[PDB]
Amino acid sequence: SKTILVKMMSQAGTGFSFNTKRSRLREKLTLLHYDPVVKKKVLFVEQKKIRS
Amino acid sequence: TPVKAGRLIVEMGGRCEFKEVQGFLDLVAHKLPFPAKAVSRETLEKMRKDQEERERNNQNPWTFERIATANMLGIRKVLSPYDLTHKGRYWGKFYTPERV
Amino acid sequence: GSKAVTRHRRVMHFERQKLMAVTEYIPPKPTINPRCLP
Amino acid sequence: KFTRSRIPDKVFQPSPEDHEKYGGDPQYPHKLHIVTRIKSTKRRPYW
Amino acid sequence: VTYFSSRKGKRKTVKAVIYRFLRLHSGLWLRRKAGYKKKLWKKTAARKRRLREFVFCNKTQSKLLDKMTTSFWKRRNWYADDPYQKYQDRTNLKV
Amino acid sequence: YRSKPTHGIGRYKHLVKAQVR
Amino acid sequence: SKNLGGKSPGKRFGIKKMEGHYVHAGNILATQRHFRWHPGAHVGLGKNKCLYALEEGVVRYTKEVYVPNPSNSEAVDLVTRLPQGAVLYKTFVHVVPAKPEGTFKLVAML
Amino acid sequence: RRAAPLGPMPNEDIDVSDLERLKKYRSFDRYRRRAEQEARKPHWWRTYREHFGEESGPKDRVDIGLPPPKVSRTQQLLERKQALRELRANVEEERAARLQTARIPLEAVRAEWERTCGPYHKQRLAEYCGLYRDLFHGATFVPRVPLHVAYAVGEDDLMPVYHGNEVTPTEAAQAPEVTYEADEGSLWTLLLTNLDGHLLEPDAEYVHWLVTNIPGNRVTEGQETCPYLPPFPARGSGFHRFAFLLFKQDKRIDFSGDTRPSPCYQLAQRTFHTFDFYKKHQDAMTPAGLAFFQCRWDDSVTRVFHQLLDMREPVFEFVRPPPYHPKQKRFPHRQPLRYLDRYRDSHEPTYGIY
RNA sequence: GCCUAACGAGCCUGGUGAUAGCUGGUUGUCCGAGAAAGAAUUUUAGUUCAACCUUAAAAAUACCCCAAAAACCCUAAAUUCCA
RNA sequence: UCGGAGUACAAAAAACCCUCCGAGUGAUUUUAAUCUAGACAAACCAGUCAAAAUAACCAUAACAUCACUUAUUGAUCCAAAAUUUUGAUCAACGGAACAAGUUACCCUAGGGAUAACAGCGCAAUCCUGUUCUAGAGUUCCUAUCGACAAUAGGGUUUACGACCU
Ligand SMILES: Nc1nc2c(ncn2[C@@H]2O[C@H](COP(=O)(O)O)[C@@H](O)[C@H]2O)c(=O)[nH]1
Ligand SMILES: [Mg+2]
Ligand SMILES: [Mg+2]
Ligand SMILES: [Mg+2]
Ligand SMILES: [Mg+2]
Ligand SMILES: [Mg+2]
Ligand SMILES: [Mg+2]
Ligand SMILES: [Mg+2]
Ligand SMILES: [Mg+2]
Ligand SMILES: [Mg+2]
Ligand SMILES: [Mg+2]
Ligand SMILES: [Mg+2]
Ligand SMILES: [Mg+2]
Ligand SMILES: [Mg+2]
Ligand SMILES: [Mg+2]
Ligand SMILES: [Mg+2]
Ligand SMILES: [Mg+2]
Ligand SMILES: [Mg+2]
Ligand SMILES: [Mg+2]
Ligand SMILES: [Mg+2]
Ligand SMILES: [Mg+2]
Ligand SMILES: [Mg+2]
Ligand SMILES: [Mg+2]
Ligand SMILES: [Mg+2]
Ligand SMILES: [Mg+2]
Ligand SMILES: [Mg+2]
Ligand SMILES: [Mg+2]
Ligand SMILES: [Mg+2]
Ligand SMILES: [Mg+2]
Repeated sequence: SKTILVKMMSQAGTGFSFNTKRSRLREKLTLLHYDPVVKKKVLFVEQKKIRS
Repeated sequence: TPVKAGRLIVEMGGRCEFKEVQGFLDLVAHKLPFPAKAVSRETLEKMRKDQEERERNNQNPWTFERIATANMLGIRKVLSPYDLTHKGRYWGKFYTPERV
Repeated sequence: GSKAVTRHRRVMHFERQKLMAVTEYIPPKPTINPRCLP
Repeated sequence: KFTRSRIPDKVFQPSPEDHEKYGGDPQYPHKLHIVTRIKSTKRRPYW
Repeated sequence: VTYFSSRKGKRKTVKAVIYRFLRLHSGLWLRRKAGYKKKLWKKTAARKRRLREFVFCNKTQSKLLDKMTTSFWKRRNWYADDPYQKYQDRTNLKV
Repeated sequence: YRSKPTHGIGRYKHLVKAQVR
Repeated sequence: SKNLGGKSPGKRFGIKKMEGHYVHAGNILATQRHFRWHPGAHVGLGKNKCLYALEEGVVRYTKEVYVPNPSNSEAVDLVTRLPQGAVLYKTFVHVVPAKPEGTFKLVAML
Repeated sequence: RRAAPLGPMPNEDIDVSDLERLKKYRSFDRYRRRAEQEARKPHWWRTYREHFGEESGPKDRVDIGLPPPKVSRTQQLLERKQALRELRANVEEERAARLQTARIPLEAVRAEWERTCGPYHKQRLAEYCGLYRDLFHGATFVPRVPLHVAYAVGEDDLMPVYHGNEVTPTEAAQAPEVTYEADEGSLWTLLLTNLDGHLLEPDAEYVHWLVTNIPGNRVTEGQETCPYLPPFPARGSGFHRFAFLLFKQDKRIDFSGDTRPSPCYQLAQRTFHTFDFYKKHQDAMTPAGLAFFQCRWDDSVTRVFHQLLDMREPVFEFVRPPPYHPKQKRFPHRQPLRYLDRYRDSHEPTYGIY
């Protein structure tokens, strides 16, 4: 089994991209992270795939 | 199997005397690698209290215990740390009972 | 360099040989022989 | 490993014959040492 | 390091010094931590902060940089809005 | 420590065991 | 040959500060692999089980009783299996405070 | 190397062999009880109690107080037993205990507490707050008699003073009332003192009130020695402790050296040593009553300072020590750029020759 | 194989004072102090650091070090740190 | 290359083509922020902790957890992303951006720092002596031998060492 590296972008309108390992057979990921420019609890979605 | 000095190997019992048992056990004890003897209870206690009376009837004031434990003349540079326990009677695998 | 325990008797340092020689056992020797005492 | 040597306190307990042998006073200890080196520090440890 | 050049006969400098190092006027040399742009997803936040921190150079490295650096870069500089202008001088040094 | 008189004050494994005719 | 990977340097785990040493806030008093010295008063715990002084003062080493966290299942099970005369004893590192918390100074008389 | 222990091991009493026959506790609460019982014993090794300030450990407490009341133990036990049997005899008590709905008269509980164990509890509060340490040092007393202090704010508002309370000087600007039960056969002395708040001397205390030769309960009819003065703490240092002490005296004693004048606003005159004052008249007075309260700064302190004592009011501040820094190195290795900011004197650019 | 007495590729000149971690050599007198290896490295025939050592210069504590203290099944000679 | 245990028995350190286990990642949600005292460790590069101070949420709410938890990993430069990130059995794992065999046709600089011959150390192997009798010898240990074992000596062979050339 292999993992994939996915870039997560903010839904608060501000550009912030952070990378997360996620399992390949799983669906598209959506998490609750912290944005240091909004200082709020921000929903993040999977946007792009970078590294296998 | 490792065997130290003073370890009993074969222990025999019965209703007869020591003499024939010693007579056929000296041939066994001779063929062993370490030096060995055919001993009885009385013979073992005889040589042990003989060692004690020789040790307390030392005539010279200087002994291995007094020199090594007190570190006389810096002898610990030559002696081993095990020699504080061995008291000079043991050197390697060799044990000399005449040492005191 | 030899091991701590060998079979070739492990010939000693000369100061230790002097130590063994000065600390040999000497027996008590009585003044008059008890056999040809009365 | 050759290291320093601990000396037990039983060695420095004097017998009553030692004072008669070496001319010491059993009651009053003496005040000052005369110390004179006999041997060499070569072939002896750095401490 | 070219100690005597063939054109001018002067002592040259190595541009690999300038392209990653900063010299303060106290003799201290400033540099970045190694690997601060490599594999950020794998490292912790404290390790990321530690790699993002600026660091100083010790005696042997500072003397090596001073030996490989010509005397142009050791001059006193007064830039407009320089962030390191406050850090140029040394104070309260009791040695 | 070994040389201290307070050696073995933390000994507990001899009191709990965890490892018919 | 058959055995590989036996080369690894030491992690320098051990005792740093003794009893009687004067430390400040943040000084690592000891680092350890498993729990050998436990933190006591004014001694913090980092996630790599290192013991660091929380207040400025003198380090002490002490033997007291071990009353573990009830959320720690293996520890409370070890408590349950002890006989009635037995109590756990462990060692602890403390920092007695030297400086006071603060002083009162006259700043203005009105 | 092995050394011999100096005394018994903790776990050497129980037998290692035959572990199944030894009874086990299966309760973490049982271990908590056993460990808190074990931690209070004076072990021969180094302990937390030795290092972290047990305040000299065992102390021979000199008792300077009234005799305890002699109550017949067997009669007390039998009347308590009969009251308990008549209490369990009722069925409505069982109903109120079962259905989780029962109330107690806390005023009567407070009254019986004040009669029974209130003296010992107030003694341990005074020991905790250090009333004995800064007044009589190692000497201690049991506050045997009940004592009530109250401050009249207005028409109906009455603010009590119990042990360890907290009263603002706006409530305490006026003279309080003092209530205690006594027959007309004894003489009393009431003394309100401020233990902390002396400006020049750290070992001395202030008198805020003193009345002597009190006939029984009636405080007002007693002869007035020192006038009442409102509480004046500092603005910075808060929570000064003010203690009311009541002494029982046998003879009628008059003071010519302790007499204070009518206005008496001089803090040089208002300088007290309760230790030496009790040393002067140990044979007459025995301390029986005590009630003390904490007191912080408010706006009413300012008028007491300015109008009454003719003061410029001192203002203090809680100043922490400066943070520790090591010796500055000429070449710091692997250190941030802000390392120079720790040793920079002021955040102002200074130019020596330019 | 032979190509003017040496041919796995002639000889001469120039680059050329080719470059060698490899070998050899290194020239007057006297005095002071004086070093045997931890880390990397196409690196173990060498370098670059640290620990030591030399010449100057600032200071103030340095060795030796009684207690007390440094782990949990068993463990020696003994180590650390400190008046 | 990295980690665990013994070697390295009690602070640290500590090597071998020494003896044994592993690692080049999985599972889950608790998706794990910014700043800054003081420290451990270390040649350098790296690595580790971290109180106080801000913001997030119980409205005074910062350790991601488990699998022995320890190892689970790679430096500049350069490429692609573009606003902030990523890229190597660069595994010879402090890493040359990309390079194999053979030379008995060989050459040079050196090395006894390093092998083949001899010499030397040791006696595993080899060869001699003796101690012991179980057993062979129709009886019968020792006429002739003599299993399992012991002890001493020689330096003839093959090694092992790498000390003079
Ligand atoms: N992928 C990669 N290649 C690098 C890196 N640094 C230098 N290079 C070089 O960049 C080149 C990449 O071109 P490629 O060989 O992939 O066509 C190679 O010569 C490689 O050695 C790096 O960090 N990553
Ligand atoms: Mg034999
Ligand atoms: Mg050797
Ligand atoms: Mg290891
Ligand atoms: Mg190593
Ligand atoms: Mg009773
Ligand atoms: Mg020719
Ligand atoms: Mg040349
Ligand atoms: Mg070389
Ligand atoms: Mg000289
Ligand atoms: Mg150097
Ligand atoms: Mg000691
Ligand atoms: Mg010292
Ligand atoms: Mg250090
Ligand atoms: Mg915090
Ligand atoms: Mg390489
Ligand atoms: Mg390498
Ligand atoms: Mg490394
Ligand atoms: Mg041929
Ligand atoms: Mg040649
Ligand atoms: Mg050779
Ligand atoms: Mg060599
Ligand atoms: Mg040689
Ligand atoms: Mg020959
Ligand atoms: Mg040969
Ligand atoms: Mg030869
Ligand atoms: Mg050999
Ligand atoms: Mg031989
Ligand atoms: Mg036969």
